[PDB]
Formats: sequence, C-alpha cells, structure tokens
Amino acid sequence: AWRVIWRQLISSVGSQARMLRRSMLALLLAAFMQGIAFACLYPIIDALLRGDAPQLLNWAMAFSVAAIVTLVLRWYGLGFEYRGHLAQATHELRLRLGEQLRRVPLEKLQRGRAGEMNALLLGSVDENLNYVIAIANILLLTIVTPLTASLATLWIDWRLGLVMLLIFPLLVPFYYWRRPAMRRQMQTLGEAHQRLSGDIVEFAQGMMVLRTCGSDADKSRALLAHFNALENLQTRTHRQGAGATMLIASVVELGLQVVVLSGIVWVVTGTLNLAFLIAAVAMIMRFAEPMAMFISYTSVVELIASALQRIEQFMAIAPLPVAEQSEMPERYDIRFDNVSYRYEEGDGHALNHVSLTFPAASMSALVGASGAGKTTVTKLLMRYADPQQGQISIGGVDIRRLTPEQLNSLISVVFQDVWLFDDTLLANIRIARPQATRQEVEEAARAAQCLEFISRLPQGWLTPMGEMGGQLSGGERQRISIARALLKNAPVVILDEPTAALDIESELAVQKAIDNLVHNRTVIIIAHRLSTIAGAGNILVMEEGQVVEQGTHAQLLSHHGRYQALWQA
Amino acid sequence: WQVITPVRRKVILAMALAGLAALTSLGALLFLAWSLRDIRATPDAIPAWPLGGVIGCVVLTFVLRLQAFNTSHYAAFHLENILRSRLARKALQLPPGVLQQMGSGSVAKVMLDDVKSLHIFVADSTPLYARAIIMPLATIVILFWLDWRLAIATLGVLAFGSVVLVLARQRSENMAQRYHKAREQVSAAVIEFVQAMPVVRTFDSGSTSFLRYQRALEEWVDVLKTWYRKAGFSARFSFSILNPLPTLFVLIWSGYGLLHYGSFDFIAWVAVLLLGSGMAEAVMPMMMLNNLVAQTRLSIQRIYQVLAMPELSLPQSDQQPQEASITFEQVSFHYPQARTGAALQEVSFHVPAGQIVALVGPSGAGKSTVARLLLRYADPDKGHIRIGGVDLRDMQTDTLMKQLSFVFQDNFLFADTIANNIRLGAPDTPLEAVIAAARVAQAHDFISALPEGYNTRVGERGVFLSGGQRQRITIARALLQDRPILVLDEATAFADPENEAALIKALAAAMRGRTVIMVAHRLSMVTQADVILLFSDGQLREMGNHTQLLAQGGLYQRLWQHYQQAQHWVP
Ligand SMILES: CC(C)(C1=N[C@@](C)(C(=O)O)CS1)[C@H](O)[C@@H]1CS[C@H]([C@H]2CSC(c3ccccc3O)=N2)N1
Ligand SMILES: [Fe+3]
Repeated sequence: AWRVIWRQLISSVGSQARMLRRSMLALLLAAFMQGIAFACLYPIIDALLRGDAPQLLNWAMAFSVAAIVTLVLRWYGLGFEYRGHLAQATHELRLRLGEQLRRVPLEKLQRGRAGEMNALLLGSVDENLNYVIAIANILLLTIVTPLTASLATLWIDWRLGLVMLLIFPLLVPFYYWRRPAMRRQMQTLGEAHQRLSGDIVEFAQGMMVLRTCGSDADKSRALLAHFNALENLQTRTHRQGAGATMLIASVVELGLQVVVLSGIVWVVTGTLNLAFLIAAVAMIMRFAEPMAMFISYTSVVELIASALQRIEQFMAIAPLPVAEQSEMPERYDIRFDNVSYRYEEGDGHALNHVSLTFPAASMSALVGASGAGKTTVTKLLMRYADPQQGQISIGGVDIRRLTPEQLNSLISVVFQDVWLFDDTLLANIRIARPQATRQEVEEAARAAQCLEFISRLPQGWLTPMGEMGGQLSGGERQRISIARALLKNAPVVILDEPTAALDIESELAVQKAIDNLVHNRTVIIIAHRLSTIAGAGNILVMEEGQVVEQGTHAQLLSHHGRYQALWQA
Repeated sequence: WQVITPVRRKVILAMALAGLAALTSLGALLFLAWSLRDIRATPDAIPAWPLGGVIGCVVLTFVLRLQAFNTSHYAAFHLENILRSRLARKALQLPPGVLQQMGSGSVAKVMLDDVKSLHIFVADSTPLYARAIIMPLATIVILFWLDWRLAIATLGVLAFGSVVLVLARQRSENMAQRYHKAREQVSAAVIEFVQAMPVVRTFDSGSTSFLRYQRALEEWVDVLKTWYRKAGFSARFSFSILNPLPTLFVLIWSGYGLLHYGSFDFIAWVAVLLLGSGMAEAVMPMMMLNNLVAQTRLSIQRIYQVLAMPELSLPQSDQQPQEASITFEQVSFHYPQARTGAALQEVSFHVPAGQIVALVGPSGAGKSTVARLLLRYADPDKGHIRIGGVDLRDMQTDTLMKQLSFVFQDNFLFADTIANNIRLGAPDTPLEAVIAAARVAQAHDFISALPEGYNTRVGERGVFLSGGQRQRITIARALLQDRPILVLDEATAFADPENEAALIKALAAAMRGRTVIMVAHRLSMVTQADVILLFSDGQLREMGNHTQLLAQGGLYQRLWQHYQQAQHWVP
C-alpha cells in the first residue's frame, strides 16, 4: 500500500522524524508554489501578445515573488539531504539494525538459510535509502504541480482545465494502474535470469568433474543453448512489452498533442481563449522532465519499498522470554527434562523426547550417526532456541531464567572455527575476555600449546593474519580457539568434534591442549570417534533424535553397535 | 572503451535513429510555432497544413524512438549473448585452480552481473545519450536563427547550470573515490560482522565485534557527511538552477526588456519558450551519464581482465596414449602468491603398473599439490610428469581424461539426479551397468532407501546426501569408468563409523587392479600399500614400503609413533 510505506519510512528513519516531516512539508509547498507560478504564466502571455507593459510588470513581479519562494523552498527541502540529515538517518538505522542483530534469537538467524544472506544483503544495501529525498522531490512534483496548475486553470478557463486535469496530474496513478503487468513480465524475466545464474554456478563449480567425465563439450553446448534460449526469451518479452514502455515514456508529449488539438479547436471557434493555449502548452511541455525522471526512478521506488518492508519485518522479531532474570547458578549439573524441539517443520521432532544429566566435574559424552542430533542439544544449551516442550537447566535454575549475557558467559563452545577477522592475534585470543591482561593471554597460550607455533609464526604476536585469516593449518586454528575458550574461565565447556585435521601437528597439539582443559569442569565431548568417547565417564548415545542407552562405558558394552563401532577403529 | 562492441552496426543505427527522433521532435515544436503564427495571423480559419505537420512529426518521432529502442535492445541482447558465449568458451580452457578460486564468488558473478550492467548501459542509455548530443546541438542553431537577442538568455542560463554542475563535479573528483572506498570497506565490515554474529554471540556479548563494525560505520558516516557538505553547498544550487523556473524567470523579464524599448515579436518569443523548454529534459540524461558510465567502465575492465587472464594450460594434442605408468621427473611447481598449496621443490619417483601408492604428509599442501598437478590443475615449471613414457604436457585432453579417474574431498554433484550423475562419463546411461556399479559397498542401500528411488533429486535443490554418500556416489562413478589410474584424497576422510567401513570396502573394490595414487591422512589404509612416499614442505624425503620405512629410522617411524599414540586419547 502507499500509507504503509509512509509509516515504515517515518519509523525507520529514526529520530529525524521531525526533520523529515518538515522537509516533506517544504517539498509539498515548493511543488505547489511552483504550480502557482506556472499559473501566473497565464496572464503574462495574455498581456504579452498585446502591448500591456503595466500588466506584464504587475504579473512578472508576482511571478518573481512566486518563483523565489518555491526555489527557496525546494532549496530547503533538498537541504534536508544536503546538510547531511540523511547520513544521520541511515546511520541511526544501521546502528539500530546492529543492536537488533545482536538481540535476535539465533534460531531465526540460522534457520533462515536464505535469511542469512537476506539479512546480510539488507544490512549492506541500506545505502539504497539515499534516494528517498530525490524520489520524494520527483514524485511529489509530478503529482502536485500539475494538479495545482490545473486547479488554477479551472479558474482561468473551463475546458482547457478539464483536459489538463484528467490527463496530466493523474499520470502517476495511470502508471501504477499499468504497473503490475510490467511487474509480472519482469518476474518472468528475472526467474529465467536466476535459473541461468544457477546453471552458471553449477558449471563453474563442477568444471573439474565435468572435464574428467569427458563431457565438458556437451555441457558447453548445453550452456550455449541456454544462452540462446535466454536471449530468445528476452527478445520475445521485450517485443511484446515495448508498446507500453514507449507510451509511458512519451505520454507527456502524447498528452500535449490532445491539448494542442483541442485548444486549437476551441480557439478557432468563438470561445476565444486568447493565448492561454500557448501558455498552457508552454506549461505542460515542462512536465516532461519530472515524468522522465520518475520513469527512471520507479525501479528504485520498488527497491525502497521492498527494503523498508524487509526492515520492518526484520525488526519485529523479539528475543527470548526472560522471566526473573536476577538469578545465576553455581551448581553446574546440566539437566534436561522431556525436551522436544522442532528444527524444521518438514522433519518434525528433530531432537525428540530426551532426558539428560551431565554431572559436575566430569566428562559426559554424546555419540551418534549424524552431524545434527547430538549437536542440536549443544545448540540448545547456548540458548539457540526455546525448547517447545520441557525445561533445560544449569543446576536447579532453568535456562529461561537467565539472561543471554549470563548464559553466553557461563559456558564456552569449541567447534571448527572460520574466524579471527583479519587483525592482531592478541585480540583474537583476548576477545573471550577483554578484561584479561597480557599476562593471562600468554598463560592460556602456554596451557593450550599454540605458543610454540605462534612464536614460530612471524611478526612476534602482532601478527596481522591479513591474508584472509588463513595461512596456517586448521589444527593450530583449533588451538587458537581452545586457548580462547580457555581464557574465559567458563565452568561448562561444550566441545564439538575438535579432531579432524591432521596426524601429528593438529591431533597431538589439540589433544595436549584439550586434556588440560578438562579438570573440575562439566564438559560435553560429542566427537564421533569411540576411543576418545571410550575414555569418558558417562556415555550418551543419540540414535535418531532420541537417546536410547545412557550409562558408563560398560553399559555401552552391554548391548549396542558395540563390535562394529569398536572394530572400525 | 567501446572496444567490446562488435554489434556497432546495430548500435550506430539506434544512435542515429534516436538522433533523428529528437530532431523530428524539435521539428514538431517548430511546426507548433508555425501553426500558432498562422492562427494568430488569421484567427478565424483553422490552421490545416502545419497542424497536420505537427501531428505528423509527433507520430514520426514516436515511431522513430520506438524503433530506436527496439534496435538498441536487440543489440544489447545480442551483445549479452555473444559476450557470455565468449566467456564460456574462455572459461572452458581456464586452468581449474584459478577457475575454482573464481568459482567461489567471481566467475559466476562476473558472467551474470557484468553482462547485466552492460545491458543497462547499451540498451536504455545510449539512445538517451544520442538525444542529449543531438538536441542541444541543433536547438542552439534553431534558437539563434529564431532570435539574435533572445537565445542568449536561455543559453546563458543553461550554460550557467552546466558550469555550476561541472564545478560541483570537479570539487568531488577525489571524494567520490573516497566514498566508494569507504563503502567497500564498510560492506566488508558488514560481511565479517554478519559472519561473526554466532561466534561472537557465544564467546562474549558481541561488544568487540560490534565496536569493530560501529567504527567502520562511523568512518563511512563521517565520509558521507563531509562529502554531502562540501558538494551540497553547490549541488543544491545546481539542482535548483536546472529547474524550468529560472529559465522562465529570465525569459519573462527578457521579454519585458524587449517590449520596453520596442522591436519585440510574440511568435519569436513563444518559439524560444518551447525550444528552451525542450533543451533541459534532453540534456538531463547527460547529467546522469557519468554516473552510469563509471560503473560501466568498471564492468568492461573486469571482463577484459577475465577474457585475457590465464596462461590457458598450454594445450598440446601432438602425442599418442600410453598406459599404466606414472613418473615424476625432477618437477618443480609453486602456486600463485594468493593460493593454497605451499610448494614442490624437487620430486622424482617412478611407479609401474599395478602398484598402490600412498602419499603421507603432515602438511595438507605438500601431498595435495602432487595429486592436483597430476590432474592438470596447472603445469610444473621445471620438470616432467609422465603417465607411461609420454609427457602429460603433450597429451590429448580426451586421452588424459580417459587415463585418470579422480575423487576428492569436496566432490560436487550435478542435477542429473543419480543415474545420469553416476553415468555422467558416457553421454547415455546403460542403466543396469549403473546398478552394478552402485552395487559396490554402500551405494545401493543409500540409493534404494531414498524416497524417489534412483531418480531422487540431488542437484542444487535436493537432498543433503549426508556428505559421505556424495563420496560414495563418485566412487561408484569412478568404478563405472574403470580408467586405469585412480587418484584418491578421501581414504577415511569423514569419520562416520559405518561410512568408514563402507568406504574402505568400496575403495578395496575400486583400487583393485589399478595404478592408484592415494593421498590419505589416516594411516590405516596407508599401511596396506606398495610404495609409500612422505612429503614434508614440498620435498620428497622417504621411499619404500610400510615396513622398510619403519625400519629405516627416518621421518616415517616418528610419524607412525605419533599416530599410534594419538589414537589413544589419554596420553
Ligand atoms: C546518491 C546521490 C543522490 C546520487 N547523486 C547522483 C544523481 C549523482 O550523479 O550525483 C547519482 S546517485 C548523491 O547525490 C551522491 C552523493 S556523492 C554525489 C554528490 C556530490 S555533489 C552531487 C550533486 C551535485 C549537483 C546536482 C546533483 C547531485 O547529486 N552529488 N552523489
Ligand atoms: Fe549526487
């Protein structure tokens, strides 16, 4: 709709609502007073084909007065944008988007698989809101200025007024009356364009297997046939949509011709409107430039509408309910009581009906045959999502009674890291505790054995790592992440599968670092390798989203996939 | 430049058609002045001929501008198709290393967005640029012919707006580049921030990454605000003096000054009015033109980069196929400076037919570069690699791909769902052969348990295939093709237990009777091999069997002692 765009625009600008309303008023009065100057163009020419120097003076003075006023008012209306008040508007919008992205539940952030790149794309494309004053200047001119010029020529004449009013100021509604046909045909074009982009992605990735199957020439011919099919669809669409596009582009001249013919018909017959025809033609010839600007800007109008709709949809999701937030426990016995969480509604009950106990100061293991399953519980412990039924508890206190801050500083997770964000590695260790000094960073690096490799690495702990963050093995990346989780003295540590990279460096250094970290700590190792799991003290087997046999190692030796799981190693 | 136009016969045509369309629109306005003179001279008889001239020049202008847009858009679509065709024929012969690097975010992005921006340049803008040349270069002549005294005012106001806008553009000459630099830097900060959100959420409050993003945002804000100030105190004046209203304000008072001391003719005034109207909306697409042509020049320079980038792998088909051997001869290869894979200083080793060769490496790059270089990702600098007696530098690319049958870690799969995805080597699918090739260790049960059978859609929009089953699919493909040299990288790559046992049984089926050069990391498959080679920092250090290296006392017994200890968790 067109009122919801105004509400979303006056909200999502931010604290510049007063300045935006003032500039909208300035631009409306500017377009209106320019239309009144265009009406003052009428008796100028009527005096001008006669002698009438006093009449020309007494109306050109009013034209100067009503020209300077609307030029100053347009100067202020764009001085909304050119003093700089739009930079503060999009700045406040982006800093509200940042806090909303820091406050969003991670469940919507991750289950939005397309929503990930959607949120990233909107947060990066929000500089497209820069067009909002140059579009509220053009649209408002094209609707108001012919409407007020025509509502004045209703007072100068009768029939030239109606011919001007029915044609020219209703041109922007006559474009949005014919718009959804163009939107449907642009959708038909964009769908095939996206399918071609997907086929190009598929070609570019699978080039190598396409070459070693020997069928590279066949898929090259298939892509050339797809290119010719896209060009033929582009020609077939454009050939049947060029009439409307050319009519809309030249509608101001094809409406000028109606006024020229009808006005000459009225001039030659006895209703001698004298030179008001000449002044009306000189008026509605100058509606060419804002209409030609608006048909250039309509695609930006649609992008601004979609961006504001996506922003008001994105800032409407709320963080988790936090009842009685003052508590924080000290009895870290993690307990689950009938948790059933639906990851996606297509495969419901992904983590179905569990009841876990991870006792304090020990290691408790999770094992399963899927990547998810036993990692969804390690997501749920980080307040990724609310359990649909049941309670999750760090001790006697449920997790829903804690803040996101106390929980996100209570536990520490280690997984396969793709990070360090191209800067100093002292901060990349100290980001888990900015209140930790230089003497504790070296203590954690010595206790997590990344110290020898980072001293072997150049630049001597300055270490910019600017070559996309990765110029080293993933095994010492894992040692960096282990030192990061070791710096933050978290009493509950969630381990992913932290051992998948190499044989000597990665495996031995990460084993040396991890066996330091488990000491008077409730730790959850979820690695698939049943040897490291076999060393543990409590075993949980996750079999298709539901635990089946919880016990010690001998309980796994009771009845299981025992002989195969111990034979494969 | 304009060098990428081989369609210039159909763009010069659209240019001249839009130029003549603008010239006949000027003719229509001139005929309107003619008809108003005829209706003022004798205001009782309807003007008949020059009003017919008005409607004729209007319908001629509309038909000519319609044919101008039709020719321009057909030319743009033909340029887009021929440019994507030349890009595809070039990217067929790219070396797959640089093509795999651009396959992340560049070559598909350039093959779409380059030619799309080229369409929005040469379709919807060059007839406008022709109109913006033709109209203010003929309307000055018409204005000067119609009045000596009156064209000076409208020309002075349009030249005033032109010099003010050019002066505003000249003050922003570096600040526009600084704004684009700030925008690319702050979009990079947005990229790393949205990628950073889960891990910085779970490691702290997010305050460090939020500050590292807010500082780049505030830098961009200060850049944009000082650009808006320093440009806008003249740009508001430029936008407000290109309005029709100051041209009207100089025109009305110039008419008064002409009427005040005589020699003023009304028809010559209303001609200057309509033509001085018609100049500005034609000259405004020249105000948008530099803004468009900057991004167009960026896109054309990007496509001239991609069309002439590589060394093109040195194709040589001037040899015959031999069989079953594999020989490295003092070869040397290092990657480009921004790439994976450390180096290979000097390696030389010869393997006859029927030996299973395990490369064991602590690096992950010293042992991957040998397999990637055997599959002709690039060419070695100083050395020779020979399958059989014949060098692979002179190997027919049909024969070389008939010799080697490869598997890797990432292992892409197509939308040919399964029975054409396994049988992708042959153009046709003998289906029962694909059944027999999927009868190996665990392709058949994974396919048969799927809901849609052997045509269960994998594709870009289908099943995840759980990672390891994609590797089982391409193992079935590599066993279907039965090419004599099989190249591994995935010997127990993914540590799912039943998938480990299944992949070991499938690889025991697939390695049987082939010269297999296998690059493993877990040594459980390496300990059953023929000639095991060790790779430390791009140099060959070891040779010989499993037991002979272990008795040698070299690097291999230390790397074996490391592995058997690290299998046990506690120490
Ligand atoms: C986004 C924006 C509205 C655009 N402007 C266009 C019209 C331009 O090509 O400028 C292309 S998208 C801004 O204005 C940007 C900000 S940085 C530059 C400034 C420097 S001074 C100036 C200007 C001066 C006179 C008349 C109009 C102007 O816009 N624009 N453009
Ligand atoms: Fe601008």
